[PDB]
Amino acid sequence: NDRPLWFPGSKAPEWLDGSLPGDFGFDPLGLGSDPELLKWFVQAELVHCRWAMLGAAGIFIPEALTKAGILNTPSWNVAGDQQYFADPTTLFVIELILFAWAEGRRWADIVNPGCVNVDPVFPNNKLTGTDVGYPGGLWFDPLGWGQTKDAKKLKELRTKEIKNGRLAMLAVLGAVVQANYTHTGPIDNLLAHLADPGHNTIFALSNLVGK
Amino acid sequence: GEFVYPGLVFLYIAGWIGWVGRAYLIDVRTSKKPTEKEIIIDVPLALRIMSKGLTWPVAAIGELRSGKLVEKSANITVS
Amino acid sequence: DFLVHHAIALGLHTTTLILVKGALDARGSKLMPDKKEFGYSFPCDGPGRGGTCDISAWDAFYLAVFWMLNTIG
Amino acid sequence: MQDVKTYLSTAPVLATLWFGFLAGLLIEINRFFPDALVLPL
Amino acid sequence: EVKIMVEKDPVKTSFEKWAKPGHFSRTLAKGPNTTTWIWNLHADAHDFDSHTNDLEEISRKVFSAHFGQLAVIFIWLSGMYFHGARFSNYEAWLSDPTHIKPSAQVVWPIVGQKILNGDVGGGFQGIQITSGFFQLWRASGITSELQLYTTAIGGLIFAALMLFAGWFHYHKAAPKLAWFQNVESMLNHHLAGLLGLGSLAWAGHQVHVSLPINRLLDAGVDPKEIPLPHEFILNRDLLAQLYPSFSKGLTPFFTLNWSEYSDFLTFRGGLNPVTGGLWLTDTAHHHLAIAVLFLVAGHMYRTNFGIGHSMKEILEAHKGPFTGEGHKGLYEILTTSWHAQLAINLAMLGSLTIIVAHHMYAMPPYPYLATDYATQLSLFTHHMWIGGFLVVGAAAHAAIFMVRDYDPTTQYNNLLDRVLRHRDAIISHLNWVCIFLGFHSFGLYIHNDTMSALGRPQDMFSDTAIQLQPVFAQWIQNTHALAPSLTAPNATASTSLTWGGGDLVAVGGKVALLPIPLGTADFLVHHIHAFTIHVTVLILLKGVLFARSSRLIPDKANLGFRFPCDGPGRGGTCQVSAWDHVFLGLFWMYNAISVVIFHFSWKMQSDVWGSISDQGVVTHITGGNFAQSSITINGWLRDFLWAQASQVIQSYGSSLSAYGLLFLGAHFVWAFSLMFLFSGRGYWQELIESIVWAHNKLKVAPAIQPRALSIVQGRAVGVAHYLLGGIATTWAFFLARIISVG
Amino acid sequence: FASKQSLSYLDGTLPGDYGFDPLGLMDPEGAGGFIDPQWLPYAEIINGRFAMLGAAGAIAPEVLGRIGLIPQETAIPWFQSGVIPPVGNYSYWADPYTLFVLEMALMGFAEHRRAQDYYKPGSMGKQYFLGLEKFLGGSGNPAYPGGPIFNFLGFGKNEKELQELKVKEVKNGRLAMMAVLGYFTQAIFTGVGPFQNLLDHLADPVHNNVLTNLKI
Ligand SMILES: CCCCCCCCCCCCCCCC(=O)OC[C@H](COP(=O)(O)OC[C@@H](O)CO)OC(=O)CCCCCCCCCCCCCCC
Ligand SMILES: CC(/C=C/C=C(C)/C=C/[C@@]12O[C@]1(C)C[C@@H](O)CC2(C)C)=C\C=C\C=C(C)\C=C\C=C(C)\C=C\[C@@]12O[C@]1(C)C[C@@H](O)CC2(C)C
Ligand SMILES: CC(/C=C/C=C(C)/C=C/[C@@]12O[C@]1(C)C[C@@H](O)CC2(C)C)=C\C=C\C=C(C)\C=C\C=C(C)\C=C\[C@@]12O[C@]1(C)C[C@@H](O)CC2(C)C
Ligand SMILES: CCCCCCCCCCCCO[C@H]1O[C@H](CO)[C@@H](O[C@H]2O[C@H](CO)[C@@H](O)[C@H](O)[C@H]2O)[C@H](O)[C@H]1O
Ligand code: SF4
Repeated sequence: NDRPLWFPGSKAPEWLDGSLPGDFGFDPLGLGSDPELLKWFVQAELVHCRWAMLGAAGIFIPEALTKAGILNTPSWNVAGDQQYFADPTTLFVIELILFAWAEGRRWADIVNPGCVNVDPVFPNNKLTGTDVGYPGGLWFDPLGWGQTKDAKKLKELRTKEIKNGRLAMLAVLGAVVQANYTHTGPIDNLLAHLADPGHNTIFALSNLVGK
Repeated sequence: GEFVYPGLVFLYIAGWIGWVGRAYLIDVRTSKKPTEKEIIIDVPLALRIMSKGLTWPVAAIGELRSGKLVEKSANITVS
Repeated sequence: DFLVHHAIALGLHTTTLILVKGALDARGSKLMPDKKEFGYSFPCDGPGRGGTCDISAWDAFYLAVFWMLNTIG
Repeated sequence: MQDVKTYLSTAPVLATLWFGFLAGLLIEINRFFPDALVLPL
Repeated sequence: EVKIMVEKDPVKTSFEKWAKPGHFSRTLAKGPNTTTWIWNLHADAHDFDSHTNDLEEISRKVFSAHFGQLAVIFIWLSGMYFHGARFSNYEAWLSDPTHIKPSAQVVWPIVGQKILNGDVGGGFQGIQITSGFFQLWRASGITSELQLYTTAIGGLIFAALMLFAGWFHYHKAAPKLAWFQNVESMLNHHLAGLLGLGSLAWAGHQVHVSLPINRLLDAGVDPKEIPLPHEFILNRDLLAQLYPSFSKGLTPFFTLNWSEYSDFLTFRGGLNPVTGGLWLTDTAHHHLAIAVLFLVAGHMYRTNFGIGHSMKEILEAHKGPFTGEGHKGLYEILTTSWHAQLAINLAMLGSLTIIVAHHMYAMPPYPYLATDYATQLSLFTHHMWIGGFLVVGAAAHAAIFMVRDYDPTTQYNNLLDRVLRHRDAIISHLNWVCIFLGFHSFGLYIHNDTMSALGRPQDMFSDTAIQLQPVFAQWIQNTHALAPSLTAPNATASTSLTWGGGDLVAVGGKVALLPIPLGTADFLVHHIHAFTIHVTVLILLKGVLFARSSRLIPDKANLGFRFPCDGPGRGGTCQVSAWDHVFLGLFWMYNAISVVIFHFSWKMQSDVWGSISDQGVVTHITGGNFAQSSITINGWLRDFLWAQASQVIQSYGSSLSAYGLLFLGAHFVWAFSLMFLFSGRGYWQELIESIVWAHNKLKVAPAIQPRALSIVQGRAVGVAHYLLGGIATTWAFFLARIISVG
Repeated sequence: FASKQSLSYLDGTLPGDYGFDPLGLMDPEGAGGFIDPQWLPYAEIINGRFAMLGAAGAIAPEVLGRIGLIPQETAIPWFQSGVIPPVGNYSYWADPYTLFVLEMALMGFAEHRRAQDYYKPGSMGKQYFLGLEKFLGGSGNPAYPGGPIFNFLGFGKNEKELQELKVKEVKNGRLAMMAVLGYFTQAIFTGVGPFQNLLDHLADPVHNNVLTNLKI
């Protein structure tokens, strides 16, 4: 199977045969050698990707709107220390209680596929997803996309999500590191790079012999 | 609080560790090669046994009364 | 005084352990089931079966004398 | 990866991990609850 | 003949064998049945020649393991440099070397550990260190934490490089056996490159960096105001301001006008009056001369280019009428067995380390090191212990070679065979020497004790009573003190201040060095040293010579190198193996080194170290009581152990409490070793039988059958815990005392 | 045909082969690692081509400044352009470390591709590059890729002219390697540009040689 690789001319590892979406044969350390760990890691990557997409949107779009003056949200770094309707610990406990149920259903489906597909209260709901990680149904798929029957058209959309989500993870890590290293918002960092690309960079802050 | 309460807490913890160790040994004893599991620990089975140790006093009294705690035919030397 | 009487109890029970182990296992053990044929005092039973240094009951006496001296000290 | 998991289950490695976790837990407890001589409860 | 020979991809890189604990051994690979398997696994791990029979695999494993040890050493050096860059008061110490105590370790506040963070000075709290890294860094010219951090990063990079090199040369490109046997090429490359080029590079660093920076520091310039090292290279005007001969460039070097460089390449003895250390210009001329000598020496042995000496012919040529075939057959032994090379190298390295200790206290090479008494004592004791351990290991691995790799076919009438044929005479004469030395020295001590107890001090072997002067040592001292006038006229002062002639060097109100008088007590103590050393040599040499056979056991070489006994027959044959001879030599080496370090500590505290005040009056730490109180065993017991242990036993509640804690713990561990040393295996096996019955009664017996430790393992555990306890006791005692009074 | 012994493995098929190998580095008996006989000629050619570029580019700006083509603000010696800031520095549109990062990115693409073609000869012309993978399939010898880009004029159409061109390339490359070493050493000893050194040796040949410059 000749598909594009992360490293042209190299050989795809045996455990990566190109079935999974976003499979460019990237596994230098061989962490996906064990098939069961491979399935666990597929699920972990999907979850980290979706969480990172949500986080990247919620980090970058509010800052852009604040910079444009449309909104007045604080910086994402300081939003933890703001005055909300309740003490955070209470909000954290509520969060833990709700994700207990959600994560428990997801965990039960990962461990034993096809075992939590029916609504426990009204038994006539019945999520209509057939793959682990893609619940389908009405709650998680109202518009019917992703339930199509076309071959390699599902792989296309799944690769789309996989790639926008990997980019989101890299972007979120970048936002965190940039906030820690240069004490300013990400949009100011972008405008600094755009103002003077040659000199406004990571080397601008440090003091080096050459410059 | 000087002696009795910490003593009870220690007795609970030590009984927990001893009971789960004994349970793991008993479960490993019937295996293809018990010594291999004796040096290389079966982590999932060990975790299951370790988690089941919360109610160790009840299980201990249960096996004491059920007659499955002690042995009667053991190796001895020339008396 | 509490701590010292407890150390003394340790010494007494340990010396008793050594001496009683020597007396009861004098006629034989798993490592050498026919010790009674070799008398009270003999050096060893050779390096076979893993090594049998200090195997007789005389050697238990020998070991317990050190613990007696330590306890009385 | 199966061989790595088997190696990580050996007695010295598991003992190191377990005792490191236990020592960390005790150290943190003594950091937040220091100088504890008698049990208040 | 000499060429690069390697094999491509010999061993595949995988984690499969990491899950097979005993893969390297054909008997251990089957798994454990008793608890003896674990000890056998951890005991046979790095004994490569017992696994396979071909020299190629052994050589490759040795090469890769040496790469690994190099990587570990690089990690250690990087750690020292980083911990000095971030957790030290090195800059404050640089400002005031004579009042700030060096410190590079800081403890966390958890369980009362706060008390260990002492007030070392410079607005800093931490553990005072005695490794002497501050003095070495100052001599190197380091004046900031940035340089130390850069060195730490470089050390980490080098550790990674060594790890990669080890992996490469084992798992990817392994050299062949013919590559390792190029001893002529190995000696040429190592002796020329590693030694001469390294010494030349260090001489270059000294001349171009260390001389100006230390010159400015000694003048009195504040460390923050001194220009950086590259400013003396980019701007030679500054270096010519300090040493004017740099203004001539390299023209005097190539025109052979070497006398022009006499202002920074000097030959002067003694110490710098400001810092109490050796002049760095002498260190420059001497690392340069060493570089030249080693570079000349490294072009001696024959290689692909015809010229040179051949070691085999040289060895086969030197033989005479007393020794039969002479040195014939040694080349094959030394190019065939790793153990013979290990024995020779261990012996030489241990002797060299002892020489390092002596020369380093006598001629302190670093600034402000002589007046830091704790550092001097620590360095001397440490490298002396290291040398003792290495010289014992030499005998151990020589006996291993004799048991395993010896071949009587190759050795017919050479030196080895003729040594093995007159061994009874050697051992007998050496036994007589040991007895004679022991009597006529320790009996002198006991005679002194008895005379002192009887109230007859006029019958003692003391300076005031019957005298025993060391006339030979006194003559050597006087001769070496008068060298700068007759036999080494170009020297300014003598090699060291310890010789009889000379004066006093004082730095910050403390004596750096001073002439060391030798009297009756010194005579007694060196002859004690001779006794202990000849006895240790007797034990180890008897072990090596009788390793293959004797009259008692004609076939000892069949039983192996490390076996417990050969049964209770023939009266009893316990400890007839060379391993047990090493086991006893370890105890006697401990005895010898302990006496040596006690002699050094007492003599220095009593006659050299001290405080000097106005008008040049010297007060010593113990007030010169070594000459009178060291001639008796009671004198030692009272005036050294009882008097000088007051600091370690009173250190509770201060920053020195850890030393008292470890003092007690070391006495404890030393006592604990006696239960392994004095007992036997059968008792513990029977006790374990009873305990196993107890565990069986509750269905909780282990699958791996518990077993008592083997006889050899019992001996090894006993000796290891014994040595650890004794050495740690001495460590805590010395450090507490010298940190308190130094 | 020159220099030292005919080592019995340097038969003469290689361009520039004269049997010069005193240390026997290219003996194929034990030939693992980077001392493989198939790697050393390629490495010689690569440091040689880079040395040709380096020598030409380190001597060009000073000569152009002396003639007058380029502004005298850019006629600085090679070591006063930014390689060694302690010696001399020039201000470009970016600081030298951003320039280094960009250079490492571009050279990383080029060099990792060239390496993959060396190790996997047929590759780099199979996967989809941005349309240029068609011209990037090196034909045969890794050191001589050719094609519509690397040889876009069509030299060496016949075998013999190609042999002459290969020999010429090897000699100019070795000469430039020695020239670059000379640039380094003369910069250390004299502190001026190589062209100034040439003019100094030409003006007073007897008093302006290495023996005079022993004092710096
Ligand atoms: C960073 C410095 C370097 C670190 C280690 C790098 C190791 C790289 C791979 C080494 C083996 C090379 C040969 C592969 C081949 C090999 O080893 O044996 C081959 C074997 C093949 O197993 P399969 O079941 O795939 O195939 C069996 C066949 O019979 C049929 O296909 O196993 C593998 O392929 C696993 C490879 C990775 C094994 C290690 C995985 C984990 C490594 C990292 C552990 C730490 C992770 C930390 C994460 C934070
Ligand atoms: C980078 C990352 C992981 C990177 C992993 C890599 C590269 C692994 C590489 C390899 O393993 C492979 C593939 C194969 C192996 O053989 C080799 C290696 C090389 C080992 C995860 C990021 C993961 C990033 C995640 C999950 C981000 C989540 C963000 C959230 C939830 C944000 C929430 C908020 O920002 C809002 C929205 C606004 C405010 O409320 C504030 C908060 C609360 C902060
Ligand atoms: C690559 C190279 C030079 C590259 C230079 C570059 C890119 C320069 C770039 C720049 O300058 C510019 C343009 C402009 C500046 O502003 C900036 C920089 C960036 C500075 C030189 C290689 C130089 C390589 C050299 C000199 C190699 C010498 C090898 C010898 C002599 C070998 C001899 C033998 O190996 C044989 C043949 C056979 C064996 O058996 C025996 C022995 C004797 C071992
Ligand atoms: C193995 C080599 C490792 C180190 C590599 C880098 C070496 C750098 C040092 C070599 C330069 C020697 O420097 C020495 O001569 C220089 C001239 O040549 C002098 O430089 C002086 O004259 C130069 C012109 O020639 C001027 O541009 C300088 O401003 C002036 O300071 C230095 O004042 C002197 O210190
Ligand atoms: S070593 Fe032990 S078993 Fe061997 S003879 Fe001596 S006492 Fe007996």
